[PDB]
Amino acid sequence: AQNITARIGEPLVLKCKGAPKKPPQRLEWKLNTGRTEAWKVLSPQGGGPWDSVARVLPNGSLFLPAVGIQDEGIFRCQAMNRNGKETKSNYRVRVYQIPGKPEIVDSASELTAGVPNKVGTCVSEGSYPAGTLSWHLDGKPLVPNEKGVSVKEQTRRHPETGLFTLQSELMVTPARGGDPRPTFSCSFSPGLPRHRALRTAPIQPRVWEPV
Amino acid sequence: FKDPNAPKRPPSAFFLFCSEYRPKIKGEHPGLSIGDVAKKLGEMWNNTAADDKQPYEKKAAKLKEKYEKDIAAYR
Repeated sequence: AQNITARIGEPLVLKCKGAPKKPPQRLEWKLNTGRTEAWKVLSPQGGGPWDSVARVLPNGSLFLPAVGIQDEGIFRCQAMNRNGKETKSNYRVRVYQIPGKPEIVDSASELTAGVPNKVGTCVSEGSYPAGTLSWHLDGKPLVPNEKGVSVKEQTRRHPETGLFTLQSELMVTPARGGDPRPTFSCSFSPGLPRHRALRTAPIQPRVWEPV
Repeated sequence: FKDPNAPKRPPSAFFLFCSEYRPKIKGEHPGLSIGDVAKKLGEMWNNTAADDKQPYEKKAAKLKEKYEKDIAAYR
């Protein structure tokens, strides 16, 4: 159907007269939500004298699953059922079902401030495309304009399990102050509706004693 | 079904919808019905857990039939 990775086969273009629901689509009830070429009563169902392609039906059991680009959307709805109007849709889905279990990657914690940062680990997925970062490590407020705190991008990346995205708090003014307490804020969404994710740490340049 | 180097009318049985529920004329079992293969077309997904256990639809006949795949297989 229209926003799900699921079922199958009823013909629309939006809210004008002659528009049943579940994608796709196969004749003239025109354009721009869905997967096949044409835009109305749909089956590659298969069986009978067109078991090559289909079984098309008048009682209304005629079958193909899901969504796309070009089939039941934005039309001035004179594409003969009868009627009649300028109406609109567009829909493309991604996967979600019964959820579960945790997802783990990206964890490394302590290098306080001042140098290239190394691994900074906070999580999500889901955008077009994912996101950004900042320069942190771990704690209370930072110190300004010292020797450069730096990028996230040696952290243990994985884009679409839901387990690394942005951490945006601004040590654009970098630090040599002391304890593990410059910048820290990262905390965002889990992974996936069959098994989800969980969250991790800021991004790490070392402080030292060559005393 | 044919023409001198030129299409078949491609062979496939579609009558046998039930592929793992019907077929037990094989082992312990001298009897399962000829009707059990054609009018019960929901079979394989009704062996799973509670996630997506519904469908089974498409098939492939012979007689003229497959004008979309392999009538080219002699054309």
